[PDB]
Amino acid sequence: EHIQKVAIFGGTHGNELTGVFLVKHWLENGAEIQRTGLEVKPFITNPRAVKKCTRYIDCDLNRIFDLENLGKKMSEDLPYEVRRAQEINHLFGPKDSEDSYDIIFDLHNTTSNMGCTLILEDSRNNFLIQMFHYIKTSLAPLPCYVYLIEHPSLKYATTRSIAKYPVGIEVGPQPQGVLRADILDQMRKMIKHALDFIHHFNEGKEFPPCAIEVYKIIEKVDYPRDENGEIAAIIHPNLQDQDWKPLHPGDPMFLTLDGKTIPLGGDCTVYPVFVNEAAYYEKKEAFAKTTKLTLNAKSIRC
Amino acid sequence: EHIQKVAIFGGTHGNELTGVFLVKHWLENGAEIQRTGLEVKPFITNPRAVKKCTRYIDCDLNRIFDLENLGKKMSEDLPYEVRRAQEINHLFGPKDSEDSYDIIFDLHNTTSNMGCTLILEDSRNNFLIQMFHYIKTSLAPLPCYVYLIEHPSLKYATTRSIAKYPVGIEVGPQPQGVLRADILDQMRKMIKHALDFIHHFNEGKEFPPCAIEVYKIIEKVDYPRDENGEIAAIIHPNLQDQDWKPLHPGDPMFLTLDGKTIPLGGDCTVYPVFVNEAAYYEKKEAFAKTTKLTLNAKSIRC
Ligand SMILES: [Zn+2]
Ligand SMILES: [Zn+2]
Repeated sequence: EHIQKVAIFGGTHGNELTGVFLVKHWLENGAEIQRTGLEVKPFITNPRAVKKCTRYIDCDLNRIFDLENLGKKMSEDLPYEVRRAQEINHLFGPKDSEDSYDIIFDLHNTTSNMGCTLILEDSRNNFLIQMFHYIKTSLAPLPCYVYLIEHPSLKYATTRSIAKYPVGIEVGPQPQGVLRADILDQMRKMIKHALDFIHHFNEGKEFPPCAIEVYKIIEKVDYPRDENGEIAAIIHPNLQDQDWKPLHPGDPMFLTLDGKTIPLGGDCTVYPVFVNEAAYYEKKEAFAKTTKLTLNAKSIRC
Repeated sequence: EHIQKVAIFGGTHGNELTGVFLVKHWLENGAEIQRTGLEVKPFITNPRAVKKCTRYIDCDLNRIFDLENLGKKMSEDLPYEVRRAQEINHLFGPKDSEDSYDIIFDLHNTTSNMGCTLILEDSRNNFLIQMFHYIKTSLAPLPCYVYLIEHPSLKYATTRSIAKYPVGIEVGPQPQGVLRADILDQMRKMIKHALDFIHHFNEGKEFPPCAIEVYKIIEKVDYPRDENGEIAAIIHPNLQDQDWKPLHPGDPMFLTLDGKTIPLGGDCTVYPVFVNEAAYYEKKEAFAKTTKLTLNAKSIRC
C-alpha cells in the first residue's frame, strides 16, 4: 500500500557530521532526494547539539521516543531533548497514529569500522526486509550489513521509531566531529538506493520472496575493569577494526598494558560489532556480541 | 650538562586517551619509564577534562602557559584551566626559572593520519634536534616525523613550554575518546627511545653532528565557506589521510557535495599536515600547509 510521507533526519547526535552535512545541503536544494510522485523532507533533529558539535545537550535524543517522555506535560524545566522529542513527534508523528510519517531514515556515524549498516527494528517486517535486500544488491560489491534489534518488550525509543517503517542508517569508521569524503559518499549511495526502492514499489513493481543475513545483538561485552572499576585492558589489535567478522573461542579479544592477551571463551562463534565505539565508553561497552541469522520476506507488491 | 628533572604529562586534552591511559598506569607502576640514575614523573595535567572525557572544561590548557595567564591573581572565579595552569607551573616550573623541570613530554593524539610525530618549538636547539634524530633512527623502519613551530614572537603557551627542553609527542590517527592498541604501542615505543636517549646522554656518550628533516607550518588553510560562513566543500578523498606527503599545484584538495574538485594552486609544492583534525573544525582549519626543511645540530656531549 502506497508510501506518501518520507523523512531523512540528520543531527540526532550532534557530532555525527555526515547526516548534518547532507541534510543541511538538501534543505537548500532537495533535487537529489526527490523522486517523481514522492515527497522527501530532510530535517535536523537536534539543532542545539549540532551547534555545540556535541552528542547531546541534556540527554540522548535517540533513547526517549516513548510513552514515558512523549506523554509528559510540556514545560520549560524539561530537559532540552525531551522538549525536542515532543516537537519532533508532533511534526513527523504522532508515533503509532495512522497520520504519522510512513518511512524515516535516521542518519548516524560510528567510530567503529562497520562500513554501510542498516538498522532494523522489527524482525518480522516484510516491507523493510525487502528494502534492505534491494539496497544490499545495489551497493554490491560494496559490502552492506544489517544490524537487528529485537526487544522482547516490543517497544522502541529511537527517533526514527516514529515512522510505520523506521530505518537506521549508520556508516563508519569516522571520528566524531569529523567529515570524511569517502564516508559521505557511501551514505549518499545508500540513500540513493533506498529512495529508488520506495519509488519502484510505488510504481507497482513486484518483488519475489527474498532472504537477508542479519546480526542480532545477544550481549554487550564490557572492558575488564579493576578493583576501582577502571578499564584494565583494551581491544586487542587483532580484534580492532574486525567488526562483522567471525570471532572464535580461541581468538584474542583484549590486551593488557602488561602485554597479556585475554581470549574469547564461551563455546561458539560470535560476530563482534561496534568494536571500540567512542559513545560506548561511558555506557560500559567494548563491543556487542552478535549472532548471525537469516530473515525471510514474503513477496510484496504495492 | 646533566639532565635531572623529567616529566611525562598526560591528559592535557581530556579526550586524547593514549596519554591518559599510560600516565595512569605509570602512576601505579613506573618501572617502564624509570632509568638508572633518572627520575621521571608521570602527571595528569587536566583531571576534570579527563573525568568528563572532553577536550577541556573552560579553555584549552595547551594554549595559556604564558605571562598573560600564569601571572594573574589566583582566584576561584578564574576559568578552571587557568587555575590549573598556575598549579602546574608551580609544581613543574616556574616557567623560565633555573629550577624548572629540564624535559617535559606532553602526550597527544590527533584524528589526522600523521603516525608518530615529534613537535619542536625551538628551531635552534641542538640537544632537542639530537634527541629527535635518535628517536627517528630508533623507530625506523616505522616512520616518524618532526613538526616545527616557529613563532617570530619567540613565545610559546603550551603546557610543555614550562621545561627548558619541551617535547611534544603526537600520535594519530585515533578518534577522540577511543583507545586503540596499535596507537598505544607506537607512543610507548617513542617514549622508550626518548628515555634511552636521555639516559645515554647522562652516561656521557658522544653524539656527532647530525641533521633532521622537519616540517614548519606556513599557513592554516581553511574550508571554503559559503555566504553564511558555513563549510561548503570537504577534504578531497585523495588528500584525506595523506598527511606529510607532497601536494602539488595541480592536485585535488577539496570536494563539493555537488561533486567538483577544488585544486591547490599557488605555484610550489607543499606538505599538508593535520589534514582533517577534529579539533580544528571550530578553530577554522582544514589542514596546515608546511614547508620541508633541514635542521643541523652541532655535536653534543654531557
Ligand atoms: Zn548516532
Ligand atoms: Zn592534544
